[PDB]
Amino acid sequence: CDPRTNPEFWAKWEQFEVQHGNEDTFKEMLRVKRSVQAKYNTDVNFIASQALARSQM
Amino acid sequence: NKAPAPIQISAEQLLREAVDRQQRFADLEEL
Amino acid sequence: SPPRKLTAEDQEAWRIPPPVSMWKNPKGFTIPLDKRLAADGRQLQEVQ
Amino acid sequence: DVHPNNTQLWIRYIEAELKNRNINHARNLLDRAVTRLPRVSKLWYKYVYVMEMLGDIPGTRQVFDRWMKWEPDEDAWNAYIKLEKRYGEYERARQIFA
Amino acid sequence: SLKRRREKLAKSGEEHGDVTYINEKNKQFNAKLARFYNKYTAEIRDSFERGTMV
Amino acid sequence: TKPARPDTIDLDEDEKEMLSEARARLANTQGKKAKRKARERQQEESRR
Amino acid sequence: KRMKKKEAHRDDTAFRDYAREAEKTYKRQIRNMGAPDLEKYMREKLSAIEKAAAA
Amino acid sequence: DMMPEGIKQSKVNTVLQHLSEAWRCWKSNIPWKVPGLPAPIENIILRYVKAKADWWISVAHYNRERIRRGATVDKTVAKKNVGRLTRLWLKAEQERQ
Amino acid sequence: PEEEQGSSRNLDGRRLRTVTEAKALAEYLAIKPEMEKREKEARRKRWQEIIEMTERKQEEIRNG
Amino acid sequence: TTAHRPTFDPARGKEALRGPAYHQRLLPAYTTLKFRQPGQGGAADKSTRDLRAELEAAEAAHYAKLKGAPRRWDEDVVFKNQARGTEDKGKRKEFVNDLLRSDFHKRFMSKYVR
Amino acid sequence: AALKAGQMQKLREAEQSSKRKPLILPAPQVSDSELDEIVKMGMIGERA
Amino acid sequence: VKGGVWTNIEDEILKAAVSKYGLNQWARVSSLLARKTPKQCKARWNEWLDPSIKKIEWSREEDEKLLHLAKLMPTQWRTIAPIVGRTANQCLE
RNA sequence: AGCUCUCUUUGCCUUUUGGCUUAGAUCAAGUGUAGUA
Repeated sequence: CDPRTNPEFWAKWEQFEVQHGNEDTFKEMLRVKRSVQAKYNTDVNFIASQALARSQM
Repeated sequence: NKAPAPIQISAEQLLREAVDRQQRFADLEEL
Repeated sequence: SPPRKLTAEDQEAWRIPPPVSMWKNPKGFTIPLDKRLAADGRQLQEVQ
Repeated sequence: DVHPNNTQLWIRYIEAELKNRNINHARNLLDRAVTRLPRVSKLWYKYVYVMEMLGDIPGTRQVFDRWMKWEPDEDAWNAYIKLEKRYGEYERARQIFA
Repeated sequence: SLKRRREKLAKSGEEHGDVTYINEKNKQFNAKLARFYNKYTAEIRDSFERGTMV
Repeated sequence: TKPARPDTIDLDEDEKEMLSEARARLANTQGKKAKRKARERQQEESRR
Repeated sequence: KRMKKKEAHRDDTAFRDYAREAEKTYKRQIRNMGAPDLEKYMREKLSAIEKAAAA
Repeated sequence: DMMPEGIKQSKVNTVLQHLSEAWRCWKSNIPWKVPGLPAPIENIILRYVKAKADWWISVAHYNRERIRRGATVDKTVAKKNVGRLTRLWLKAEQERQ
Repeated sequence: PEEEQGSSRNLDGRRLRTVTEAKALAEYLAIKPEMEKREKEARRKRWQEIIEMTERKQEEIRNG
Repeated sequence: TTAHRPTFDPARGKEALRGPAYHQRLLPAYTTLKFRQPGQGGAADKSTRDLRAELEAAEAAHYAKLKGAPRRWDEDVVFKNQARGTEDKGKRKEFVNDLLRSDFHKRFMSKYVR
Repeated sequence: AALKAGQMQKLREAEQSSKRKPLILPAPQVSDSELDEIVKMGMIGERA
Repeated sequence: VKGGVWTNIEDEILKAAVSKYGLNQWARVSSLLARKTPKQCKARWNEWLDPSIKKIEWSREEDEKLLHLAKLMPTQWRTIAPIVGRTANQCLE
């Protein structure tokens, strides 16, 4: 999943973590979010992100 | 002005610039 | 004898890759650095 | 002389003499081509097509008869049968199925 | 066939994306390299497109 | 091991010169004899 | 028949060998040649009857 | 002789360029594995790179004996031989590591 | 001037060709549904122009 | 450049020149053929089964011949007995089809690269 | 630009069917025998 | 002057030079760059510009491996670096 | 269910790297000022 294209899934994961999780699992989820967001920094994925960002407005 | 440039060159810009700057017969005897 | 009945699977099975040398370039070509680092097995070697 | 069994060269020389209406020359070439290379289907196809486009249906039949003498693949017999079904001699096509 | 030749020349004359060649033979060779080798060097391709790990 | 410093607004004469040389040597493909034979072909056509 | 024919045409666009391309090219050329003038053929056949019964 | 009949043999000097690069990868102890090169062609290349390598190593052995004895006086032979044994030592030392 | 040097990069690490393509594609995603409308009503009005021409010819043949 | 080139069409043999002889090329040498004298073998063919019998008898003879059937001064020393099984090399001299891993290469490169 | 990106996203989707690291699910702390135990204990309770 | 820090101009010219000449001719590549030697160009490619180099922030798994190996092989950093998955200076720093 | 033209996709590669050895060998470099007018 892409954080800047699919934010609702990350919101649901944070909701699951605040109902069931700790500070260590929360830090793990931040680490995975940062790593995945860094992974999807390609040119085509940036193009798709900006396309959907200006499409929803 | 040693502030960082708004545009930074890439090697593909180098390659693009390298690419960018790269009878009538009168008689039978001439034929 | 009558010619062998080939398939497209066989034609694909006998495709010879274009060779990208790590040393030679007699036409002075500019090769993408993806393809230059395609046959370098050293990065894909195992360490353990 | 340098490349005797090259099909591309043979077709180029035949077509180069067909574009200039040298029909007798090109038919000599096609006989020499299918004599040199009897198991190349493209040369036989080109000879039967050239003979059919010139209107000589008996010529197309004699070229097909020589090819069938050479015992070709299934597509050649099928092409011969479709020829005789195009022109309506159904008993001849029956003999070709035999 | 002549129309096919001219259309192929015009289609390959149009450029799309980055320039990684220096003449037309190099462009044809690089496109042939792409056609064969994209299915093996996707990770290095995105390593260049990303600025980091494969 | 450090990331590259970004480019200034105004580049040095060293930098602009090395860009000019980079374009020149990147565009190059031929040795002496091939260049001379191409120039001879052009010259011979002019003379003819 | 038409849909099976066009699936065959779709599946036979990758190169296999020159025999199959010879087959495809011949069938395409014969199809593009058009339906034959069978009346001209019957006239020529009748002339061949009269000539062959004259020799 | 090992290509099938009917395969389009337009690009076959490419295999000779692959053999050249395979030999260079043998000398420099770089592993050679072309992605997408068929197993038959790869087998031919590996076989003849082994044969060339054995000829190279035998010639190195012979010239090293002759350099030890003083039987040769040419500088080129000594230079070639030190280059060959430098490569051979580094191959052995990479193997040792 | 950014057309000629569009393969260079920004400070963040984005190509100028990439951001130009992103803006153009965002504009296309904004404008594409209304274009497919106006072409469907365009071909629809062309179809009624045809049906009006043919009702004109049939009434011309029926009234003489 | 393409001055430096491979060979794809190697040179083909020619018939000799049918010309007058003036040039001298091969000086005569060993102009007399030797033949196998009686006792030098070769000029005697017996049969096939006799040859097979003689061959199998020679093989059986070689296999029969191979088979043969017709205060202690060293007590502060830190390490003791570090050379058991080192002298056992030489059980059977073995050929390895790798000139980079054969024992000849190891002997050669340990002798020379010091 | 839209059509070129359509080709690019088709190639990206072709990549998308192969980069899938498979979901290595952890072993559950309870096995199906104890699930059936819970089922029949709940059945006993609801029948009572 | 034949020294300094690597600028963006030099890194891009180095990558285009490597694209033309390859990874086994560093003297041609260094001829392109005015302030850098063949050894410095080679070190810049091997330590920074190689596309197998991970420039993202570290994970906890790589931290565990790095500390475990640095305890196994003390100050043998060029040995640890292929096993961990980064360069030697990255693991050291 | 045709034939022309147009577009897309598939096929095609069509100007599409022509040997060797000790990677064949080797490779630092002019000068850049300017109290006062």
